[PDB]
Amino acid sequence: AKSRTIGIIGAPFSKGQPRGGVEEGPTVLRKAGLLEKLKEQECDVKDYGDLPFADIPNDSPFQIVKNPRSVGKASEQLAGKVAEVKKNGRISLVLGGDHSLAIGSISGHARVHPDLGVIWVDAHTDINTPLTTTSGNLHGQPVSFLLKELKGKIPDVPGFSWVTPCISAKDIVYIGLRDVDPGEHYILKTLGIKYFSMTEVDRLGIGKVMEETLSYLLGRKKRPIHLSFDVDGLDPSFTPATGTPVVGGLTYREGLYITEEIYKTGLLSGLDIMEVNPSLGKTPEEVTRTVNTAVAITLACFGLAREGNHKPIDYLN
Amino acid sequence: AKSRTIGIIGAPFSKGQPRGGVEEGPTVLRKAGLLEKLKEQECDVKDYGDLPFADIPNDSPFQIVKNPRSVGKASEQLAGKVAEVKKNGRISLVLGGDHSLAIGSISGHARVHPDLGVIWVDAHTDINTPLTTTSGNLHGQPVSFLLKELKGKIPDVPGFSWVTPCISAKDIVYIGLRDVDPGEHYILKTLGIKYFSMTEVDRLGIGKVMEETLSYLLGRKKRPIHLSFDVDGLDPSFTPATGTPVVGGLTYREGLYITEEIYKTGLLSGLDIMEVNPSLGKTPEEVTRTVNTAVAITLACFGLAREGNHKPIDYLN
Amino acid sequence: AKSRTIGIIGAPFSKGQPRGGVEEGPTVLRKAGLLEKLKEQECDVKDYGDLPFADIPNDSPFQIVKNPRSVGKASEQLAGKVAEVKKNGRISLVLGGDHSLAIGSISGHARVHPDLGVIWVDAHTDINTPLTTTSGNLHGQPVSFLLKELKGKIPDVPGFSWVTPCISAKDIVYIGLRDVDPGEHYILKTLGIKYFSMTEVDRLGIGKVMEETLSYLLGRKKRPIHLSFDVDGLDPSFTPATGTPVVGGLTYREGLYITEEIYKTGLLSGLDIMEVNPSLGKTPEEVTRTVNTAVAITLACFGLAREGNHKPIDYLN
Amino acid sequence: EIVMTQSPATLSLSPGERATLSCRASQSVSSYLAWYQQKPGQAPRLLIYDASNRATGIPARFSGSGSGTDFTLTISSLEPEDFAVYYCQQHSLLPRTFGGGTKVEIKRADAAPTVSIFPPSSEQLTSGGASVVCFLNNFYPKDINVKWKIDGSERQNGVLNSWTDQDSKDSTYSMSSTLTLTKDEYERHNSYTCEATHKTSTSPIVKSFNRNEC
Amino acid sequence: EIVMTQSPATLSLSPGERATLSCRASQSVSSYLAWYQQKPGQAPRLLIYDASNRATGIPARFSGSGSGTDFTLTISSLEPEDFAVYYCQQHSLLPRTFGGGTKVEIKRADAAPTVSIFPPSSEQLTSGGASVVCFLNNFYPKDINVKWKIDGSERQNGVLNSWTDQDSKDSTYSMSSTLTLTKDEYERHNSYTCEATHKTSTSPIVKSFNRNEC
Amino acid sequence: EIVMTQSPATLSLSPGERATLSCRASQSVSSYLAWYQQKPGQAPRLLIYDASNRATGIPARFSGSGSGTDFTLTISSLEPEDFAVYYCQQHSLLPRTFGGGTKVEIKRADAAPTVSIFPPSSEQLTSGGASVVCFLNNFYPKDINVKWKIDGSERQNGVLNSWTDQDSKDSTYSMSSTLTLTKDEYERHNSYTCEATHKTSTSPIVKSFNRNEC
Repeated sequence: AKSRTIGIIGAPFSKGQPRGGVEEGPTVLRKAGLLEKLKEQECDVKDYGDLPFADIPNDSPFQIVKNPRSVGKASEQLAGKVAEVKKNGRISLVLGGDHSLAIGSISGHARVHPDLGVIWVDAHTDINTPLTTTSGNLHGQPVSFLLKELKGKIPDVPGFSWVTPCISAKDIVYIGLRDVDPGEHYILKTLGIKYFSMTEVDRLGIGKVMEETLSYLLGRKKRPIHLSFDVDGLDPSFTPATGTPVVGGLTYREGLYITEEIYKTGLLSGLDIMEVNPSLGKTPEEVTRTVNTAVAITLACFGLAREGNHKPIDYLN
Repeated sequence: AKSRTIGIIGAPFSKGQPRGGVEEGPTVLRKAGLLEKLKEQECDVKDYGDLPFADIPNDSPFQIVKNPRSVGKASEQLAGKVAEVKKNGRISLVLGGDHSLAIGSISGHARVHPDLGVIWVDAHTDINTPLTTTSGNLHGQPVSFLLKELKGKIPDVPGFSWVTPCISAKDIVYIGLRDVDPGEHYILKTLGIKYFSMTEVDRLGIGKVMEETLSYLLGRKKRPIHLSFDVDGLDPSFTPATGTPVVGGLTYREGLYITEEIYKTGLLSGLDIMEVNPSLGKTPEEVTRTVNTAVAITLACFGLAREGNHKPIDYLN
Repeated sequence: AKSRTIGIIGAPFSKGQPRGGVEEGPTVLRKAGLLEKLKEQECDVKDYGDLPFADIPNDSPFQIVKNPRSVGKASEQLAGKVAEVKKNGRISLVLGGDHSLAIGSISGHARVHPDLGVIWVDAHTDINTPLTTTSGNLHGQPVSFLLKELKGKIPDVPGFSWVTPCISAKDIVYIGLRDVDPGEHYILKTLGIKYFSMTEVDRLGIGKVMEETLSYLLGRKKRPIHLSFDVDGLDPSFTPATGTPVVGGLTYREGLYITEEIYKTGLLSGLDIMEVNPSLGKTPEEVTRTVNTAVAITLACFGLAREGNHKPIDYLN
Repeated sequence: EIVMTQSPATLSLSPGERATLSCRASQSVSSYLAWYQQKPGQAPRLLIYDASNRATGIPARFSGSGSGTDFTLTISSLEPEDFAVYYCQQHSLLPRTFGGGTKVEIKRADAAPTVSIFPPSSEQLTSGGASVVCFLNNFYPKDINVKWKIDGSERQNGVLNSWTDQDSKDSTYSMSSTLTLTKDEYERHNSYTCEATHKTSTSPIVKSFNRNEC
Repeated sequence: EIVMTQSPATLSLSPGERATLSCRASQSVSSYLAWYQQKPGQAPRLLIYDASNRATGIPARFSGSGSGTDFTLTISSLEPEDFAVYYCQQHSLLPRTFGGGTKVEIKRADAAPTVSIFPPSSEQLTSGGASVVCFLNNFYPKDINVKWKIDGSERQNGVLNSWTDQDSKDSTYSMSSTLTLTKDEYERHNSYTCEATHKTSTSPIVKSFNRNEC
Repeated sequence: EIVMTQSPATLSLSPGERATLSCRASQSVSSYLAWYQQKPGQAPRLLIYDASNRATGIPARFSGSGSGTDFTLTISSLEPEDFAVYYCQQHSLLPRTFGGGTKVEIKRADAAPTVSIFPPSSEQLTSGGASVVCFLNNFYPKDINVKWKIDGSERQNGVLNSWTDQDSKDSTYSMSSTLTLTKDEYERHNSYTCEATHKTSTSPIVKSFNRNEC
């Protein structure tokens, strides 16, 4: 079909976030059988393999931003691979890794579709700049390299000379915000980005939130949707094996509802599954719940509705 | 009263489902004191005892359907007992066991009330036929022996010669579907059965779901409601000690709300509590949570609202 | 500011409830750094210290009400301290302890503001009288000493000669009722108190519940709101280390939404955090979840929205 | 976890005046603890439920006090049916420790033990064993050290003792000194001594016998 | 947790008639248990899946019955390739216990062991050890008690035994009596006896040798 | 769980040139590990935080490298205050193992131990004990095997050794050979030998004394 024509891109990258172990991001999501669980329903799954990320030895940090050149080279290599798999007319399923890859994962998507809209499901806004950060981790700064309105408030970070800001402030939607910096909230209220924090999700309910989200992005003109999904945006009772978990998150029901309503538009054109960290589960059962949750989110992005699916032939024979 | 006049029918039956241990269905639900917890509020509880289910030795299976004669004889014996307790003007509380008993538990109910409506709260549709199944377990095929529209797509399974299809496709409501077969979803969309899967429950909320359910069944004409409740339809964080748990289910709040809104119609006329399996809790605490959940669901079916209940006399004396 | 000008009053008191250990109520909530977590955002926090509660030796009980004189003297001392901190124009953050302190914590608040409205977030109504109780614990009877309509149905309990009934039946709102006595439900339906039990919270959703609550109290006239928050009203998966936990409670999301909507009125004028019991967690992790939940509830009462907060200066410098 | 300590470990008071006991807590239990009357071989009967108030069927004399760290139990009218081990129990902190034991004995003029010894039977020598038991009967108080010796060189790790409860009439005690040897170690030596030591005995009483003497 | 008990612990039946076995449950497994054919050194091959129905590649003769407490396994056409340990497995209760073992032997006229002994090598005396092994070859049935003695005074805690599987042709058994002593304890004594006892031996066969005799 | 291995287990380099160390990981820690300077009896001072960059108060000479499996620690300007055990710590994988220990000694021309022995005091014989300690003073390097003998027959399970840190001035070591015997085992034998063995000693130095000789 037009949708559920997946090109998987692994990206085992960890040098944005401190908790080392998300390098087993694509390894664990593939060994849980994401490919085989996609291949029952009509999914033309083509694995493009994990990317080879080199190890730059003299990775001298910025003022607070640390490992800048490795993240810049990793996102450039990823943006090249995403532009390759979107010239094949597929849906760029990227799965890492950490949110530092989403710079390339949205830039390479915007090399083909310049009018995309990002549904950034995350506990955090990830909209810190290299001037307003406190951690300096680049899993907290992917959005501020991508917004067109933040051109000029971004210093020339080494390794990010290729990054062209590709989306505007009114073309991105946050769902699930519950841990926002003061600098992040000031940027989020200055630019006027439509965000659905957990206050609005508790108020309106996930049905009204997804209805207003799809009306905000797709109400004016049908355009590609790039769901960039984080696994700490869901509640840590469902995904405890993530990098920066924040309690009081989206329930597993509500996450599956978000992905089902994105699928029923039929305009999904890129999926990002970041911050899966299998080395942080206190039991292997916690890792099992995290990975089964992320696999179920991806499968509900690509057609598996909870009400059931049937192939269009008669079964009473 | 007219409602909360309970006739309990135990049914310790297991030969529909593979996980042996649901034979301690009525034993554990009675030793948790369902009778005594009913007898505070005005409940004319009459225990009709567990049924004696014989062991047919030459239980030769069908093609895929396995143990057919034991399930057929068990449901015939149960339908006789349910018709007996509905000639006494009570509410046929049946509690097993597994969903394979619901064939008799709805057929014996329809021998007295031919115009009943089934609220089938389950994680699954249980609408597999003997031709479209994959497991062949008869806890996944009780509905397809009961629907009038599936007369002709059902082979003469041995032991089920007595089964007359008793309800129609527009008189049954599913609440909580999140694991549906392709054959089950094809039957569910061909017959046009009004179903509320977890997509619609996440969208509308359980208030709008129960309002549309009671308007769908009781909006045209007041008629007996037969809530056939499964304990895997609730989320496995609340009932982990069940047969086939599927994650992302109805919360304990939402299950109690369903049963309270069924009670406030005053038209409940049969309750089924199936698939309780005390031998599958990894701790006894898991079994304790499962059985306390199922007991609280039954008590909220028979009058125990969470807002509180008082006997109609003055208490300030 | 007018709001988030906190005067903390500790109250390590336990002689209303049986489970001894809530005397480490203010000790554990302060050693988790409630003061320091308030002092980032603009909170003029002034610690008024724990109160010295004497030990009356001849604490002869009533008929069923037990330890009456200790609770009466404790609430008189607390009401004096709350009237002191409300003459300083602060918000009387009281944190115990148990609900038996809320007699003084609302009476001393009503010595300054006679027209307050109590949002009583609790699993229970706590509206038992000394004549209609069964436990006789005074953590189940704070409301019935405070209501003006129950003057005459209250015997002269020793130690409570000072208690003047201060609020009316139509100026108190219950949110989260799921364990109500028959005497409590009879009083709750006779007086006509607007209550939002878990049936109505599951029906309307917490957005509609908080909207109707603030329209019920603040719709006629702007007046001080005294949120008296219990930690068993939240679900025991989030606060297991409480005195009388009742399953199926408000989620942590919904509790934070209640406190955020109380803050955005800007009319919060007293907060009570009762029934925190750190000696009942089966693990120290359970105590850690309970205390982090109660601290997050208090912080969201005093300005910490989940969408984020920024100081009103430019951060892009 | 609160250790509950009782200051009279043992107690011996004649039927008569007050016998006030002690139960000290390690924290502030704050008038929430109890008292018990475990007779030997019985269920622990409840005395006091929360530091006072004389729980439901207590005769006239078992009042106590507290509030809130070191508690008392007064036995004002001693009544010699009450000779039992008393336990204090904290309840309003988990886990729920008890006291230690407050064995109220009988107080008489100190009795001398009848230090008597017996050889093993010749029936036991036909089995291959040798159990030499020195019986000490009718003594008060309890404390007796008994020393067994290999013809004068002391014995260890075979000595067993069985103390009685205090007798109803003479208020004394009784004790076996169960020493079990082999058939071979029996036949090696003759003089098997029972060096007993009681407070009434100014000298350590040594009761002995030779092998095949009687 | 259900203990599954098998009533024939061992079994010896000649190639021929029926060899009906037993598997008793401690509860009602109710026609949900299985049967297996673990040959020695192999994977346990499945015989019967749920109390009957002859699972998928069984030749002609391994029918069983049950439903639901004490089950049977009939070997109607015995077929001497089937000499293996059989296991019954309950499945529809957790945890999933098996049976005990049903070692179907070969049934012949009882063979006498060739009780033969060997000294340690002089090579082993140059190492500091002494391994005295008495080999018992070609006996049936299995049960032999072997007694080692220090010139007539019995030996313990150095005796090791290695039993064979039953042989294909003569259907007998073989056994070493591996006794290991030191170099010093070897040179202290001479007559090293192998007191063997088989059902064919009316007297206990004692095979011995002196030190440095051969 | 990643085992962190250090290839120089010990190290002895004179104050002078480079002393490059090793820390090999069992996985790819990937430029996320650290270095430490635990002096004896001190807190482990931080050297390098993430494979380089010289953490905040290091003088001039403790650069390192890595990225990402086998790492180095260069001591280019050795500076003899730096004689301490060095530890490498992985951090970006849990649980957080350290290295093994990299005891940088002092490198001089190998010193002979002064093998000296002492009897127990007569004061100790009035207590019932016998502690025979052979003191070996001022040796380099560490490795000495000391053998105690019962008049020529070796002693076990009573020998205790106390090694020093390397001395500041002569860069040598010192060692007691604490052998404790009873009063009875003391009086049974006379010649109490201290068979010491150092690399400077071509023959094993045996220091002895007779009982009541001095």
